[PDB]
Amino acid sequence: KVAELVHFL
Amino acid sequence: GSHSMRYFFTSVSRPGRGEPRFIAVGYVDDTQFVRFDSDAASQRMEPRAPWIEQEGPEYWDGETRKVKAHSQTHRVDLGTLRGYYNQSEAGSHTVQRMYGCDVGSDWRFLRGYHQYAYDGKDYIALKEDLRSWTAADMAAQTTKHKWEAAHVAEQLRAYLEGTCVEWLRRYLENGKETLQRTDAPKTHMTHHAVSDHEATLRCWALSFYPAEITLTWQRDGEDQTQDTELVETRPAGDGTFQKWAAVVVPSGQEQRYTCHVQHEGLPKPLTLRWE
Amino acid sequence: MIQRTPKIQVYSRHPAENGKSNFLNCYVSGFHPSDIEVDLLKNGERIEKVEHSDLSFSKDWSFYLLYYTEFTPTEKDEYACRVNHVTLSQPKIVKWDRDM
Repeated sequence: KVAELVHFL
Repeated sequence: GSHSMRYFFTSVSRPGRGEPRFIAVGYVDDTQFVRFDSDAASQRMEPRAPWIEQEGPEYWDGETRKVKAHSQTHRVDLGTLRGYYNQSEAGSHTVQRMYGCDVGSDWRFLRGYHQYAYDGKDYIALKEDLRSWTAADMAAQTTKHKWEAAHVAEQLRAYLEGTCVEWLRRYLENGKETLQRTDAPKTHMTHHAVSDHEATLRCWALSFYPAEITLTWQRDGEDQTQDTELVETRPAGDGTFQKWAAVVVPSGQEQRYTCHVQHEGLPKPLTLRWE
Repeated sequence: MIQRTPKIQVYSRHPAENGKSNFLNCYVSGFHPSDIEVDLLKNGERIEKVEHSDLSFSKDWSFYLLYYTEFTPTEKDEYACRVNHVTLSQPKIVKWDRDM
């Protein structure tokens, strides 16, 4: 399963 | 033995020709199980292994929604990096992301990963402790400070130890027939004359799983590393792997040479000779 | 910007036996950037029904792809892999040999 998280560089 | 789950993401900008290309691939050890392609019609995470095909709509919709969010973050990320490096809009650039977890023979957490590349060079990477970052360059320092202040690493440690290990274990269980198998190599040797006084002896290892293997040549038990031509382990296309190792032997000295095969599928390593 | 030359391996899935069905493979690896052209040839002519694996990469970030097609090898027929990339001045032609 892929991650949920979501963050930007 | 040890096991691993890995997700690989590639985003490539396309100036003057629409949205960037985005490919997601997921692996369990050396077996791929999922894919997402922004250029394919489906617009969904798709099965690439038979043991995940019957997971169901709740699994499938969820993986599609999450992978769609990954595409949008990277779509924005490309704009951010071009800015960070003071680059033109007409150039095609590459962002790569890899994440996953390693478990031991005991099936519990051993190692975590989450790293980025920009145009093939290391950008940022989560350190082994899963609390600190490694920013390879001056431009990467902004991202490093942005994530340190937002405590991003804490949220990343939670996924890599929990969900990643939990789901790796569930795929290992469901795909037991193929993932927990050990296909030992099928071996053979070939002999071809280079000249009138020399010949190549090639040692083959075929149809093996997992990919990890050691193929070596010895003359009277003494190391021949510098004189062995060794090919990169290659996929057969049926889920198994191949490798060969070859030495140039002075004709009439075939009996001095032995090929050694080391693989998880062999309880005792094989010693092969041309005779 | 980073530019890495693809390594090329042309081989069959099963050891080659004339008149018996097989798969002809072209494994491209260690390349950067990701845009690459890979053709499978039969007596110097392009094979139309050619599939490829989903783009993936190693620990060093370099890309790898497997291009494949169903084939029945013969004694007479010549097979090869034609590759084009930014690192290549001209298209690289690698001939298929049953023992490589």
